[PDB]
Amino acid sequence: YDPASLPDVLPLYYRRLFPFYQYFRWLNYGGVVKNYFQHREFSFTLKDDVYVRYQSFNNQSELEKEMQKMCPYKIDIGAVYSHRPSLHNTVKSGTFQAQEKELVFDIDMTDYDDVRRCCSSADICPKCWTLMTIAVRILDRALAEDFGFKHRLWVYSGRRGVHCWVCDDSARKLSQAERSAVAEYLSVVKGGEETIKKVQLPETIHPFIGKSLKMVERYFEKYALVDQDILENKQCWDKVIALVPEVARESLLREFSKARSSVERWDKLSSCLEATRRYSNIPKEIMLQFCYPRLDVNVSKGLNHLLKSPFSVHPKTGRISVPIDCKKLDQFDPFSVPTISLICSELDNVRTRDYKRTSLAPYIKVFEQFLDKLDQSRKGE
Amino acid sequence: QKYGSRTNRGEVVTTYGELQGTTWNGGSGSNTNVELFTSLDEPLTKMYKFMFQKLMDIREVVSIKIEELGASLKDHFQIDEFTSVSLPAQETVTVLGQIGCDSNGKLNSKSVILEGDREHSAGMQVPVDLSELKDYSLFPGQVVIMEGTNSTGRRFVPTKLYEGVPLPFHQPSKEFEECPQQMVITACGPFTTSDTITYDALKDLIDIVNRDRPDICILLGPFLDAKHEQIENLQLTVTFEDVFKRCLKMIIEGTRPSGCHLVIVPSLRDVHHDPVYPQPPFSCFEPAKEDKERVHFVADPCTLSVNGVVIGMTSTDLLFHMGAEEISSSDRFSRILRHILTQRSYYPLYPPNEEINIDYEALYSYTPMPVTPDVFIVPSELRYFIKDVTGCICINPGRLTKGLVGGTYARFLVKSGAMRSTCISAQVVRV
Amino acid sequence: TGDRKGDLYPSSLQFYQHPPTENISLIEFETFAIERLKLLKAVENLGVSYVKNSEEYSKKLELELRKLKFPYRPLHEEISDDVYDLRRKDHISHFILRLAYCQSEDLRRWFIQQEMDLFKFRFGLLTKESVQEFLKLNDLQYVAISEDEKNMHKEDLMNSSFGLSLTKMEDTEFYKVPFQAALDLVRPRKVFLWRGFAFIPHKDIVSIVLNDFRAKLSKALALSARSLPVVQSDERLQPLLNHLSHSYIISLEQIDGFAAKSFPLCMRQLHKSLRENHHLRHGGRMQYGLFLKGIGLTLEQALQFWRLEFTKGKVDSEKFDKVYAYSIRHNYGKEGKRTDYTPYSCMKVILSNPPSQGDYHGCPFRHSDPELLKQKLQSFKVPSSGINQILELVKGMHYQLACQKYFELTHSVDDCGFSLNHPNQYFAESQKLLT
DNA sequence: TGTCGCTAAGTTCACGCAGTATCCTGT
Ligand SMILES: Nc1nc2c(ncn2[C@H]2C[C@H](O)[C@@H](COP(=O)(O)OP(=O)(O)OP(=O)(O)O)O2)c(=O)[nH]1
Ligand code: SF4
Ligand SMILES: [Mg+2]
Ligand SMILES: [Zn+2]
Repeated sequence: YDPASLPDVLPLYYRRLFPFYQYFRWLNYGGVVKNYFQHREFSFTLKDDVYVRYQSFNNQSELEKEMQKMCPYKIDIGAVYSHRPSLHNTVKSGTFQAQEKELVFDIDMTDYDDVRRCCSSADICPKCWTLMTIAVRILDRALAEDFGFKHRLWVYSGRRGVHCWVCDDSARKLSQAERSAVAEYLSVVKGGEETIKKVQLPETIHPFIGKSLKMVERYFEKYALVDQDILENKQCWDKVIALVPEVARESLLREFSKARSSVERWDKLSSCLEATRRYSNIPKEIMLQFCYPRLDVNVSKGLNHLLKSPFSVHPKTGRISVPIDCKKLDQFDPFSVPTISLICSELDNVRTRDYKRTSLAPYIKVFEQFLDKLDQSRKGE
Repeated sequence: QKYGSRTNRGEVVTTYGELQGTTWNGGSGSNTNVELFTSLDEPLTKMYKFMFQKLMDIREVVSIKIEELGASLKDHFQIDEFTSVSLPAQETVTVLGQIGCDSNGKLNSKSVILEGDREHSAGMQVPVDLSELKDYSLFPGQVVIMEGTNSTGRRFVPTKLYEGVPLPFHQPSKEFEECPQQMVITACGPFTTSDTITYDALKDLIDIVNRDRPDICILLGPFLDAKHEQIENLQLTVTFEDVFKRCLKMIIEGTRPSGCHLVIVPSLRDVHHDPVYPQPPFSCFEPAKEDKERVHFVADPCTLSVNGVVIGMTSTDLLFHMGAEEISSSDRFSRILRHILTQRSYYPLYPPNEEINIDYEALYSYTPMPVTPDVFIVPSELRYFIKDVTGCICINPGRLTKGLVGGTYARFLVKSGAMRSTCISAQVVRV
Repeated sequence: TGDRKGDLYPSSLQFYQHPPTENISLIEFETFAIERLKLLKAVENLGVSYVKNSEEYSKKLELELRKLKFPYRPLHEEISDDVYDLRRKDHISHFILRLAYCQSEDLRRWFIQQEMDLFKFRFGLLTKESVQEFLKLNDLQYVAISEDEKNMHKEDLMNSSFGLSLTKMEDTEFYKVPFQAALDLVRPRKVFLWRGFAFIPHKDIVSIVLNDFRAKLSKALALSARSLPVVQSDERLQPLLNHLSHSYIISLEQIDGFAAKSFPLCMRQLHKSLRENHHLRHGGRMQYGLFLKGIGLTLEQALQFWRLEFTKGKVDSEKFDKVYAYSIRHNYGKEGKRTDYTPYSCMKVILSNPPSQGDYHGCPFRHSDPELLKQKLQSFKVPSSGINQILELVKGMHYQLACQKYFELTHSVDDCGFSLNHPNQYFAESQKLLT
């Protein structure tokens, strides 16, 4: 993909591929609340990194128009305000307030850098994507069981991670404090680059942590012991040794000198820890420190946060921010995600059904199913 | 001693109307209906918080009094426009105002000032020159309309003083057409001799009531005089409330045989009651269940309806208060009574006399005369009288006790629709 | 229910929502006010001295409640007349104290704190039955999970509540609450969440109740402060309510620096005038001397300062020792009645001797014309918006709020955080922020 | 019921005017 080719393709996509009808269905939420779509904030990033916010639109036609006119490189969705953002200058000071917004989570592979060995920075590979695969299951289950949020849209971020939009009416009316509470409840791996032991579970395992460890276990052997090989050599297993009390460290080292496979080393570590009881949760702390999602509480706390819009185009990879089907999560491949260049090649190879002829169709289908569920909830209620 | 040995007992000192027999008899309050005159304004029947008068409120009350009376008089006289009192007037102009004295002394013909209302004069005053007025009768607080000129802008010269306009009499309903004539015995305090606290005159009057069986007995205060020599020098061995309670028990229980409706009016000289005018009714005595329908604790002043006959009454010595201030060009009491009736207030004097405490909001609310009463009871230290002023029978029964010697009471007969002769006969009699 | 009782006082504890409507006597008013002031002061003292969960705290608070005859224990007998009386006391006294404790933010906070403490104690003395009764009468509608559902989530509940034993857990019943109300519990993961509801045991509940109470009470106090002008006109209740809170039941050189920064505008003006003319009339002398006593200036230090300042006014030093030395000694409670006179409060300064020509005492916000105050604020480099806000507050007769805004602007703090009711309080807060 | 006049020094008190000293207010 040639990023110099981005300015050539962006218009066509925004003209014949961007799913505006479903997009308006989403952000309009069945028209129940008046001025809901009209008070939504958008922000655009144009060529040469020119940023504009407090953009609002009257209806789908105005949005389609101004978007096709501007051809933005980035589209971010923001809060629904007390008035129309376009007229925020006209609103008396203090009377312009963000009132409702989806509850959103951003999981970014870059935040896992201190604990992955295959890639670094913005590089991803099939060996590390399983971490995202874990996160979506660990988090989404909580959101479906502990909090009872029923309408959850998971979206690929385009490069390094995934976003989650929780759109239940209750989740859209949550205050800042309630959002911060939700984020802290879901958050376990606490600390920066200056801390080595980032998980310190108490004697009692809270049911949520038990279910997160149960989800982790299913994948741990493949991710950590086979793929990541977190015990390949001394430079790496020194870390895991650094994560357990010194008392057994020596006892482990000799054992790790006689083990040929990291699965064997994990068995040995588990046996040694079991023999050594307050430390019976130490293996769980290691698993969490290598597998549990990291959440930027600043992303989810603030109501006025602008997050990458679904079906955006990644300025560098060119991939489309496509929704991820929860059931088919295990089959999701971030490298097969349609790029803008591929879908423009597909478009120029054959009115409201043009996208069905591209590789974008199944993802718009997943989005349509999610919107159908939202409509059913709006009606039934 | 002197009172007990008097020889003129029962003497009729004054008479008016149809001649009656030497003995008067009543219906014992059998076919009698006594109530408070039902007018637009509610009557004073309970205590009102006082001792808090804002000068602005007094100003407003006085101004609205002048304005309202002037509006009624303007409608009656078909006057076109009122002019500001203070402004100069080279030609004749009509001015509405109230009379007053330029100094603190008693009013005289050379000390008269006219103060206008807020609406037409911004409350400004002007001296008055009575040289060109041939006939006049003025007292302070009197609302007047005058035609005059002010050539110097500093001295108003009246040329005409418009006469007063009394309120219309009451047009009784036919509900009381078949009721008989009613007998009313009215007496005013003090009820005890200057040197005694035994209420001998009251006992004699109660005996008279039981003997004659009147239909109504109107007793006006004081009942425990503040000026009584025993009261002032603190020689009483019992509380004021106890003496007053004993007096009221004597009155009510002693009148049981007569079955006579008692109307008790307080006085500003009642040492045991709230010293404020208009005075609220007495509230420290609860009549027995057998006397509740007979006793009426009314306010000062009171307008009573007795089978359609409207009786106005006040304990305040209006005639003494206004006689000290009224100035005339050339009967003085008749003039003062006509002034009271035409001003349509039971106390039109402003500033009041030194012996009366006036709450001006209550005065505004409870001193307007609803109509011109058929009978007007005005006890006074002045001599007793029965006068006919503009068709109203004004009765001054004197006071039951005059110092050490016995005083007088009055008895009159009232029937609605008689002949306007609502007062058949009236007599001032000695105790 | 003897003569004039009713169902107006169902339960002992109440949220104090409905104001009383009765006609009480002045003696009853005063007795109730003073009694509840004693109760609240006892609560504050015991809270400072002891830990609120301590048994000593409970014993002493019960003793005080018994001594002052306030409702503290339930009675499963009926609404006895005596009990009714006590409850009536509580209900009226509370609102009276509201009228007393709504004038200044400081006072408000104090009141709220004491009230909350008392409420907590009383809740701690409620039997489960009574507790539920209360939770119903106020439409709090806190239940309650079924036994079958409890067995369904037995293990989850066991692992949710800290330090809960199997059998002891079997002996306990939980409540289902929306998670938006259990923020403080969910945030550290100390209560199980299932399908948007938290399962909260019977120790923590008081917390939620208290939260609700506090919200309500704060709102009420605001409203009361908004309805103050109607009460100030009642002289009978002014001496009490305005003063209930006060009812019996350093180097010389650095002074200038404080004058630059720490001194409130009143003291700044007084110091400027003193240094301009090296002489202050009696009122200025009294005010500034009391303030310098408050900051900590000792008798010797103050004597030296006043001597040095006045000697420059072209007067004999011995004249100073002859005349002003006695005044100084008296100001420090050294002679005469020998009383440690307290420094003037801003309220006194506002209501103290009215300054005239040639005077500089008093509160500038109250005794300075709006143009003069604007000029002075501009001189101090205050932002135009800040000056306008201060002027608006002054025009609103809330001079204390104007001084608080001054403090906020000068100290670069969004909120003062304290109810300024004493110039020495201003100086102490400034010193705390700076030093 | 009438009790002569005026003039003048002198005592005791009540106040200006100025000077000296001590004692105050608050929370
Ligand atoms: N009104 C009045 N005047 C008197 C009285 N005593 C003295 N005077 C006056 C008026 C006498 O003309 C004048 C003379 O007083 P004197 O004591 O020297 O006596 P007088 O000269 O009358 O006679 P004399 O010196 O004895 O030859 O004093 C008095 O008692 N009453
Ligand atoms: S509010 Fe108090 S500290 Fe501030 S200027 Fe006025 S008197 Fe001084
Ligand atoms: Mg001096
Ligand atoms: Zn990788």
